[PDB]
Amino acid sequence: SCRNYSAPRHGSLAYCPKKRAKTTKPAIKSFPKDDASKPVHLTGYLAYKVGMTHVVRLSTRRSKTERVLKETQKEVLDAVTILEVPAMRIFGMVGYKSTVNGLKAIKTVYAEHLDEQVLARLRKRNSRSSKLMFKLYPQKYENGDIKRDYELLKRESDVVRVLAHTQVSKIPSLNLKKAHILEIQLNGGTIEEKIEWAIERLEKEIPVSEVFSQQDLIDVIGVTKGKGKEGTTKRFGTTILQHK
Amino acid sequence: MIGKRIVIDAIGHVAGKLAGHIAKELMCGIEVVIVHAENVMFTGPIKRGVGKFNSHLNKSCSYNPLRGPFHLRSPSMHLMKVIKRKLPHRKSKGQIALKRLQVFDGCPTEYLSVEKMVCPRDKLEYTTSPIRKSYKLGDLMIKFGWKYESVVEKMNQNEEQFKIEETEKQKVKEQKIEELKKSNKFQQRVEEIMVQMA
Amino acid sequence: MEVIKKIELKERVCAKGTLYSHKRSKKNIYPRYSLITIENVKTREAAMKYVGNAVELFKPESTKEESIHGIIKAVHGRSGAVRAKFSRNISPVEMGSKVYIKLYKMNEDEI
Amino acid sequence: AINEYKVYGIKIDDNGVVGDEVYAHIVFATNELLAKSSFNKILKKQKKIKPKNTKVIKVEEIKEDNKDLDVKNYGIDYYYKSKRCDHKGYKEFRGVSRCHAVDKLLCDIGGRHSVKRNLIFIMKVKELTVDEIKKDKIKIFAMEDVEYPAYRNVLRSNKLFVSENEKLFN
Amino acid sequence: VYVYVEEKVQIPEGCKVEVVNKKVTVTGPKGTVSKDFSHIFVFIDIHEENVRCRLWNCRKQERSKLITCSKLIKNMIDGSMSGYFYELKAAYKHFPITFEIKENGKLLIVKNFLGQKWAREFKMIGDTIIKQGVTKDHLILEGISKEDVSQTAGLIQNNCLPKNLDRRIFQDGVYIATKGLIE
Amino acid sequence: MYFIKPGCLIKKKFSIYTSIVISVIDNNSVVIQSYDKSDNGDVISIDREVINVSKIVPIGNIDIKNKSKKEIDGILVEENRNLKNKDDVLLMNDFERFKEQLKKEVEDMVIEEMA
RNA sequence: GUUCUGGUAAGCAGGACUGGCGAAGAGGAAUGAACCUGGCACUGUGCUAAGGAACCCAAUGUCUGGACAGAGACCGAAAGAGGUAGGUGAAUAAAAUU
Repeated sequence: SCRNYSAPRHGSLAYCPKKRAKTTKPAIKSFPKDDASKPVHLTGYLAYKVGMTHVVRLSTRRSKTERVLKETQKEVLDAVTILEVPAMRIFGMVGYKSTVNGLKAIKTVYAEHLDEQVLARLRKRNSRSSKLMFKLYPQKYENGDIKRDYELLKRESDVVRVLAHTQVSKIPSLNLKKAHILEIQLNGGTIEEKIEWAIERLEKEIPVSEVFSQQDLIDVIGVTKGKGKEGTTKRFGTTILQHK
Repeated sequence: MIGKRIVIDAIGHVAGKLAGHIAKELMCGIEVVIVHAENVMFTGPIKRGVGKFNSHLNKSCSYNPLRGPFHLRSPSMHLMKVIKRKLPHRKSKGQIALKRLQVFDGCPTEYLSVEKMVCPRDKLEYTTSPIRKSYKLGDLMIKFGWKYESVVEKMNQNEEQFKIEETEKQKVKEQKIEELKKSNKFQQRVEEIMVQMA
Repeated sequence: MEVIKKIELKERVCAKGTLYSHKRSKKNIYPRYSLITIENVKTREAAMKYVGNAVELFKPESTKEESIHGIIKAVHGRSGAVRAKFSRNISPVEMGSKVYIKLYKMNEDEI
Repeated sequence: AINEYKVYGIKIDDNGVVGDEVYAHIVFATNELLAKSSFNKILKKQKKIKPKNTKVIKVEEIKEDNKDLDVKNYGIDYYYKSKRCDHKGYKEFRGVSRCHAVDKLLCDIGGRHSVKRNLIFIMKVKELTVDEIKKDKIKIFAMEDVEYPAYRNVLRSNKLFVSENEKLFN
Repeated sequence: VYVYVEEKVQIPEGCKVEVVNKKVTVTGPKGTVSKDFSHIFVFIDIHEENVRCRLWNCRKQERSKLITCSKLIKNMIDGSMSGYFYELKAAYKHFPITFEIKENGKLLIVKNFLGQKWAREFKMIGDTIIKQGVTKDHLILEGISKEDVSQTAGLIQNNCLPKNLDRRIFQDGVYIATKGLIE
Repeated sequence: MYFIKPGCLIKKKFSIYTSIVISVIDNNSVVIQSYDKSDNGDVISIDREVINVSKIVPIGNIDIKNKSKKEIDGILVEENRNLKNKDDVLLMNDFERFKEQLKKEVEDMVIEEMA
């Protein structure tokens, strides 16, 4: 038989199955469309959540059809979040090729000198290492392997991305000695221009002012607070049954 | 026979007719590679094809969609599933047979040089009347979310380059040898080697 | 290596065919007889000229016996396939395999 | 294939040759038994002699010559049984024999009206000259004015798979 | 079943025509047009200063397609010796319609239809160009291709009518007044 | 393109020798004079026959505006005089076949050194 | 299966005649107590039935007409127009047409 009265569903099926995220650090998985008509620029960055406060702003927004003569100005109180963004350092690049199975990576190329903070991500336990990690790679600069590598990237690639890490040693409250590593896409110009722009900047520091400015719209990707195992009343919002 | 391989150019064949011939070979031990899956032809208007495909997407497992049917959206994979159900795939003999088959949209670089076979009985211009409509599988599959059309257009342009280069490279050797072999300097040594084999 | 030589010797002198099924109806199988197709033989009239000829299945990876002998008994159907009998029953695992046709006749008792 | 036969027969009672008449019937059929069957059918419907009082004295086949396979025009008068009633009509055909003409009618009505061959009856077969032709269909072919090209392709070889660079059709 | 069907079109003094496969291409004073007949089963060729279509042993509905093919070819030839035109006329009982031509005659804007405050924008298909007529209420379209010209005119007529009003009281519109070849 | 009209020269399905069309019956059948040869001892035979058009391939035209059967037999025996059932390599004895093979095989060894 | 009586009917209730399943396997209708072929001790070689012959799956092709509807091969009524293939009977005709 049909149910007696109509009502909406509890919770959205767009988020089922609701399983736990695998690790706490997110990759940007989707990037805005490239346009060859513009200069070479970066498309993303990493940040740390500090906390919240509130502000008062002035406003003058009203219906275009509102017949009121006076240029009314009004105070509005708003809540805001603060994020800390120290400069990231560039340490390598990756090229990709388009196939019937999507984008696949061709080769990765690293800077001649790498920092202790970034090498620390490559080992599991910080305090127990022989530190023989990248010690043989610098020969590839002498041998011309680097110059052969750039040729292959420049010859056969559709998309180019840089590798950047964050300077965790500047934020002591994190209690963290391993940097976080992110792969960031370059839009604008041609493949050759993109590669030259990257090559000029390995080992250097890019400030956040390169990427974003005031009044801009941005997308924020993150992992939510954890709450453990929970019942249906809190997980999906269903009503509590009769008291007896 | 086990140990024989065959490469098929799929263009201009009617899908359900080629699939029957291919499936018989897989059961006899041949390894088959199909190339150009996006160019196979179906008969009738495209309008009818669209409705048959809509009725297929509607099918799903009621209690758990991750068990239910998987609706494949690539020309290569679609033609693979047409061949799959003309084999005994619920049993080991069919599962062995299936692993001998590969299907590609376009022509990959490892198969440009290899000589290629064709099936005259299944070509559209033999097996159907001229006065009725048809469509390509590549034309139907863009409407249900295939995303690699442009990648295949770029491949198709590399093939044309290779065809013109190889034909130009061949015609010169044909001319060279045929002009050479009329000469006395050639026809002399015929005798010089035969003196030692007669 | 004797196996590599024994193959080349056989390749130079025999016609080639493949094993594809036992004699069967829609429901039942008769594993005493097997069905073969021969390379370029494509009519029943063409196929009749092979009735009586010897056949051999050679299997080098075998630990027991390196080859099985048999004889072609009859034509089967209208497109040039044949029926044959061997000294032992052919396993379902051996379907799809290559068979050699030996260009001389033998008696049903010899196998 | 269809053939032409002529059957002859008399009446008998408890004693022989009870009438001095002999009856004849020309028929198109596949064999002699189908011919004899027709003779019995017509006798019982146009007279009233049932088989037990009949005897067939002769059956003969009728055959033409036409060593050069010359092509001729024929007109045929026929009827057939449908679900409603019996339908009469006339049609014209071309061929190398009366039997060749008759086999083409039987095929035609089966195609156009969904009738098995035993429900069709031939009344008359006549050979005609160019001035006699009534309907539109055959006149252009009779006046010798037709040429056309080939619409159907033809296979070159019996092999199932062939190399891409070979010639495939005709 | 028809035994034989033939249709013929004559190529005028200035014109030149070629046939590659089933694509037929035409050149002449006003420019070039081409059309592909690969979707019809027919045999097309050029013979003694004519374009010739043929079929043998065909059904009733196949010969209709042959004839249709022959009429389209004539329109291509005619359009190449002189182009076609279409004439539009604005009609109103209260609110005067006004027209703007932009982008060298590739864009038309309409304003004030039935007192509506929002504008409407229409784009010219293919070779076509839009021009002002004898009084402010008239527009003229001119082009090589009868298809492209007539399709454009139709789109304007079909959009510029009343909606959800009684059309025999509210008679305002933009109507196709005249059509033909240019002199 | 060729046409099916009296005097067209045709081949039949899976056959090497030419034959000729004599009369046209309807939009799908014709009367032909057909040539064939018994490989058992070179015994030829030519005879008339009714055939459907889906089994024949046109290749050319001749006159025969008016001729008798015996005349057209003459036309046909001249036309296909040059043709054969099989490549001679399969018909000759073993030693002759090997002698013919050597010529080709030696010629390659020359060309591969000379090129 | 062929027929009959009661009932709007029913895989409903109740009779008559000739074979079945009960107490009947085997091959075929994808599957099915009763339908098609056809009645069983135990082996070996040949041949046919019913039903099949692109592929699943042992064996498949040919000729002539129809038919375009995500139709049909599996499938509902009284009532009907449209498209196309043919028959017969009326006209008119300075190609034909109704």
